[PDB]
Amino acid sequence: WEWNVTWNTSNPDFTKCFQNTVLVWVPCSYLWVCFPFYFLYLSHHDRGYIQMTHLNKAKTALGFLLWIVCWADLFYSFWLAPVFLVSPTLLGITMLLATFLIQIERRRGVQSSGIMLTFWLIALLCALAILRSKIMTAVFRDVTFYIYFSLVLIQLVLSCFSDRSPNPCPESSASFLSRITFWWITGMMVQGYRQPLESTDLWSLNKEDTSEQVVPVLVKNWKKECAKSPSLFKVLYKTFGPYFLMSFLFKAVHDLMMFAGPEILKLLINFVNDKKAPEWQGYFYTALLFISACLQTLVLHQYFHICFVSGMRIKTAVIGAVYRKALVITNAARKSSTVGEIVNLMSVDAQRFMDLATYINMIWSAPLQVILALYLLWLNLGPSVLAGVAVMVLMVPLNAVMAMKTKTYQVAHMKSKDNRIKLMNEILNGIKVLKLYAWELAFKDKVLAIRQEELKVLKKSAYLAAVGTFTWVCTPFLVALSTFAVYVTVDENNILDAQKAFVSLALFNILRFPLNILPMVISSIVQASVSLKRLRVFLSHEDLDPDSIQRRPINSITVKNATFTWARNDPPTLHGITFSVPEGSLVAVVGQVGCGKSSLLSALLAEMDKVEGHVTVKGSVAYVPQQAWIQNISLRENILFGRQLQERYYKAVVEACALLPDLEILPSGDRTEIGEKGVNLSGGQKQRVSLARAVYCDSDVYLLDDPLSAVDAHVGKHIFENVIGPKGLLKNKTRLLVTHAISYLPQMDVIIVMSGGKISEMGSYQELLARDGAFAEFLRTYTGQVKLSVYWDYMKAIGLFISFLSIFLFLCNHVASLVSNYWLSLWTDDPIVNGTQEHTQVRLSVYGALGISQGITVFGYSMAVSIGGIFASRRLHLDLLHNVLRSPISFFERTPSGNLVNRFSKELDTVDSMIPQVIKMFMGSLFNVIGACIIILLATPMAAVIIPPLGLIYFFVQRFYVASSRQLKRLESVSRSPVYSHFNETLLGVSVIRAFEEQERFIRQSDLKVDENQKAYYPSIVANRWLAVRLECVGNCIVLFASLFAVISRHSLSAGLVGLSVSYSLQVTTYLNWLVRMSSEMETNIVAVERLKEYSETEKEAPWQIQDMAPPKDWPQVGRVEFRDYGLRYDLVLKHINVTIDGGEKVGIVGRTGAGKSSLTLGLFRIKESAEGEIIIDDINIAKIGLHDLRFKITIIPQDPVLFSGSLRMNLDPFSQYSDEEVWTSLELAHLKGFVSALPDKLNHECAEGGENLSVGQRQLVCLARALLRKTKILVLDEAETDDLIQSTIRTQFDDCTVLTIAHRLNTIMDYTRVIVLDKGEIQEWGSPSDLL
Ligand SMILES: CC[C@]1(O)C[C@@H]2CN(CCc3c([nH]c4ccccc34)[C@@](C(=O)OC)(c3cc4c(cc3OC)N(C=O)[C@H]3[C@@](O)(C(=O)OC)[C@H](OC(C)=O)[C@]5(CC)C=CCN6CC[C@]43[C@@H]65)C2)C1
Ligand SMILES: CC[C@]1(O)C[C@@H]2CN(CCc3c([nH]c4ccccc34)[C@@](C(=O)OC)(c3cc4c(cc3OC)N(C=O)[C@H]3[C@@](O)(C(=O)OC)[C@H](OC(C)=O)[C@]5(CC)C=CCN6CC[C@]43[C@@H]65)C2)C1
Ligand SMILES: N[C@@H](CCC(=O)N[C@@H](CS)C(=O)NCC(=O)O)C(=O)O
Repeated sequence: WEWNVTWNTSNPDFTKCFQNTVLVWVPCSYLWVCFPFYFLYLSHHDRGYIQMTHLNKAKTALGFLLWIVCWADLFYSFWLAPVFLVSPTLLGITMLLATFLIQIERRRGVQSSGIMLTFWLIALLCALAILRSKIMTAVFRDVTFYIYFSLVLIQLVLSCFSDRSPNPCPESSASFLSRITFWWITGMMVQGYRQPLESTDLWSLNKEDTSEQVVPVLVKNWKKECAKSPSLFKVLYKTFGPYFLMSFLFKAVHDLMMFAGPEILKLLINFVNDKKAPEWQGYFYTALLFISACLQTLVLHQYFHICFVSGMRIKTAVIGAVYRKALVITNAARKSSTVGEIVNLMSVDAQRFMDLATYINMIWSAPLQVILALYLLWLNLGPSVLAGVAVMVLMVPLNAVMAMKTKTYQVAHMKSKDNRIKLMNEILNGIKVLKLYAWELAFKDKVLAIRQEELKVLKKSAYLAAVGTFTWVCTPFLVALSTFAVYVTVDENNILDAQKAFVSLALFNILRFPLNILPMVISSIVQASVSLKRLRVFLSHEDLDPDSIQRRPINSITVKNATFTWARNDPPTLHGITFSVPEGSLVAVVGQVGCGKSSLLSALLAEMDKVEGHVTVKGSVAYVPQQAWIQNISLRENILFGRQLQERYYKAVVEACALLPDLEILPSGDRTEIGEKGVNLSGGQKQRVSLARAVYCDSDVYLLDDPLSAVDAHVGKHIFENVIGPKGLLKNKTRLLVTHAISYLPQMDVIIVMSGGKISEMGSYQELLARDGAFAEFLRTYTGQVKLSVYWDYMKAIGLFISFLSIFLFLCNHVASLVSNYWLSLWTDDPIVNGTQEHTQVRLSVYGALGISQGITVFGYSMAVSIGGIFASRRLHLDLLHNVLRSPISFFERTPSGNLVNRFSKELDTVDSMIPQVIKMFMGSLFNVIGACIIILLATPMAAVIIPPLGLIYFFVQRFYVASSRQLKRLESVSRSPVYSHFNETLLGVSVIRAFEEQERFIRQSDLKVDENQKAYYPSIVANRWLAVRLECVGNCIVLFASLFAVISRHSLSAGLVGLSVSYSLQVTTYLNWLVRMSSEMETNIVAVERLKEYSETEKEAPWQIQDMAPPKDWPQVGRVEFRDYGLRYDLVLKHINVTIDGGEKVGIVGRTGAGKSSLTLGLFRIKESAEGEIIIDDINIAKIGLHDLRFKITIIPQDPVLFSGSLRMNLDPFSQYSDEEVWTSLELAHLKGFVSALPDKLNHECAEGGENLSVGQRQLVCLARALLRKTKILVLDEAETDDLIQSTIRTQFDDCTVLTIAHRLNTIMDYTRVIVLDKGEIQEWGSPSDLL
């Protein structure tokens, strides 16, 4: 090895000894170090054995022949040089290891072998180098090498094809090349462009990615850890750590390869410096740069794939284990953890684990990258690098402090947003009463105040985000300027050549990311630490005793000397209970409140903690809980409960529970979506469903914990007759019922009466009555791409001046960056005379000036984008609120309240906290690309020939990525919510699930939902990897072309220009993809703006204030109402209405369901526009008057009074227009002075959502107080205990005012003269009740 023939000569030939030693030791050596390690994977991971195919044999036969040929050399050598013995033997032996390896790979079922392929690629390159040398030298030993090379080439070609296998995910069947360069998802991207993607188009999860695979492994490892009485981290890295080990390896390789880049750039700069260097050296350097960049791309995205897959495995396993634990944990643990905390364990903790696994390897990669970059910068610049290190040491803690303060601001913003969302939910749930009361402006002002607090904290967060963008963008320049200034100023002979400038710039750009992610990674580790503590606490919770009850398959229920607890430390709730319930007997638990009736049924289900005794419940148990648990599935599936539908049995169960009227009122019948999310049901209906579900399940033992609490007396008696009674559906079933109603007690076979959780003289009804003891005492007790129009809409919401100022500032920022780097290039070209550079302080001053301009302009554009985002969020929230409050009631009835809430929640978030940062990221990911391309084209104009082709590539790739990514993302977005929702359901009805033994069915359902979520999430991240690989190699193909054109025209190019072009190309690589990912984020984020502005063109209500035809104060002077040919369409509910209500004349409206009674009040308040009608109050038409005016001059007491959160005074007078004396007088006149004076907060009593603290009677009297305080001449009443009080109060002082009354009860309407009867909208009778009869 000497430099004359290998590097100095125009023919780069390797020496003969080098050829025969190192070029042969490289490939053989690769297989020798990998072979042992590869058994780990081959053994731990198995997939069967592949059959005998021609391909596998072809490879094995060529491996045999190749070994022979290599040993044939040893034979000829045996037939002087020491290398002519060891090298052929070694090659033969490693070849024998290669053929054995494909053999064992066949045995272990691997279709594509990364090792064999790479190994053959390295062998091929080594053979190619020797081949070229041997063909340039020119029989004896050469022909053996030609045979070796041809066989190696054919072996390499064979190794690319995938062998036979031993809507699935194509990742498995994918070849090694298809796996490293993600190609099995190309079909998904093309399909997503051509057709919309649905959940039916998504591939089935990998068998190792499925919940049924990952969750049991974690559960087993947790069981092992808990048996060794517990570290959840130990379990986590014992279960997923093995798989994550490869990411660590890939992470290291990427770090080394990414530092190779600046070294090769240094070599290229040195090559351009000397004009006597052979050109092949420059082509070798650019090939090395291209190869290292492409390798770094591959290993990096393989590392990312491993990290993301491991994060999935962790999230799925954690979710499954949490679900199973919740299915097994005891009542004390559930009481400790509430409900939202457990769902938080299922959502935020598992998501934190996944997001952490994405970047946790940085906790070591970032320090190692920093150390390596600092050492290379030292090698370049001496001790002058300490200035840049000092700048970094200043900036990184600054970034951490700003991140902590941003977290504080986000906590405050979340609190204020939750307040706003609560207020908006109460506004939407009660918008009818708001519009009827003309209260839209007051609640608008309330929401605006909450949003003002939210916008203040958002503005502070925006200031912080702008400073953070400034620091992140301008820290590389600060480091470069500090190190360059110190370098040139400490020593006059410190020459700043291109080698010491642009290589150092590349090193600073390498340093930029790790420094910025290290604080974030440490914060993520701390958050994952607290989340891991929460998960470990939940998974260490006490498990319920499964055998607490004997659960004997088919004296039916046996309890002897059994005492139960609700907690180990807590005293017993049921002391010394004994009773035997025979098969097919009706037993009623009897007691007072807090006696221990429900505790008995909980104890029979192994929900109580049994401190002593023996319970032997025989056969299946159907539990009807006191608090009805309703699944969000349809009512039919609620009753079925995952059971085969039997039409006769179902249709016998539904009416026996008297569920037929409930089915009739509900829109879709039994297919209606009952539950919290769907249609809400009354308590009695929920008890009916629960009882119907229990009856359909057809158990032998029934535990009915007060099934008839909320059903009415007639409905309850009917239910008992057809279901629970001896002549009902459950005649032969053992029914244990908890009741406090005597009506059905004589029909009960056995009455278990207890007191204070103790058995107290149980027996039959007649015998217990005869005994005259405790029972007698008890009885005596009583699509396409988002349009540019919405981008322009967001730009206008920001403000055209702010948006265009930010665009100008960003353009100035990158112009300054480009000019600063060009100035550095000119600086590096400064000649050396007398050992120094003449122009240093001028160059340094201009570099610093350009950097200061860049910094102030970066701060400027970050400020402009951040502030414009605040402005846009304010404008969009105001417009959305105004449009919502102006839209008619029909709009709220039509549109589900879910999407209306999803406009003020999430969508505002996307607009205010996400869109500005995505805009900032896109601007950079775009102008970094533009500046790099401009620099490359200006330095090497010929590089314009590769801009079109690669650009075309970019186009197509971007297209497919975008056209699929959003779809995948939206699929992911629709899959995450059900899982937690399901968990919530499982947390609410865990007692029901345990009693019905449906734990496995719900575990499978949770596995399904998670698997659907992961089936949406996996294609998304693999899409990210696909886009990256393609466009990063595209950017790396440019790096190649930029360096190649630099070496082609090196004689007319300076070293500074070459270094500049190559450095800028090195980074355009890390951005062409981020440019697309950010374009996709823009497309998927601007839709939020589109959904915010969608109620802007819908039909709105008539103007609230006309101000041209406004009425005079006291417009209803007497309140003379006249319906002149009124017609209202909800075809016409109201028709031919010609009635006249005189001023101060009491008038009521009677009619059956389906008449226009209520719709008539909607006519008075103009809720629905008059299809044909001229309602006139006194001498003024209603339709001409603005809405607010009439809504203020007419008052209405609706069916269910809606009390809004806040003080009582804000309920009575939201505008605070009426004085305190008027409020006090009205409250006293409303029979409420005694109660209202009782609250410690006086008039400022904080009533919760809907006035839950207040009683129904009180809320009704508060609504009456509102109407009384209004002091208007026209009042409407909507009637459904306190009825005597509200009726007397409406009859007390409102005799002066004209009162319309719609009552479903004839008793009250009889008092009012002039009754109007509505048959089907027509006026059936118009006269006084005396003329009625
Ligand atoms: C409110 C502060 C905030 O939270 C910080 C910051 C940005 N957040 C929004 C959240 C977010 C981040 N990534 C995302 C990718 C897609 C969608 C959202 C995000 C990011 C993150 O990873 O969070 C975990 C992040 C971003 C960049 C970043 C380092 C960084 O995390 C340490 N880089 C600086 O170090 C920039 C970058 O150019 C770089 O590193 O250049 C050397 C980076 O490109 C590469 C090759 O990585 C990237 C990535 C999108 C590409 C385009 C240009 N832009 C500029 C910023 C940068 C980014 C968190 C907001
Ligand atoms: C694959 C799709 C996508 O890439 C995922 C997801 C969103 N992306 C858009 C890219 C993006 C992200 N951040 C940004 C910040 C500015 C500009 C762009 C982005 C984010 C990211 O940082 O990527 C690296 C991200 C976002 C949120 C997120 C977790 C998350 O990534 C870990 N949340 C969970 O923590 C949400 C959040 O509300 C929350 O805490 O919810 C309980 C979160 O609030 C906090 C305190 O963090 C935040 C952050 C801005 C606040 C406002 C409301 N929104 C809702 C989503 C959330 C975010 C990437 C699209
Ligand atoms: N050079 C960086 C590259 C990491 C990188 O690409 N940056 C972020 C993006 S901010 C990332 O990890 N991307 C993951 C993704 O594709 O979501 C390293 O040291 O790994």
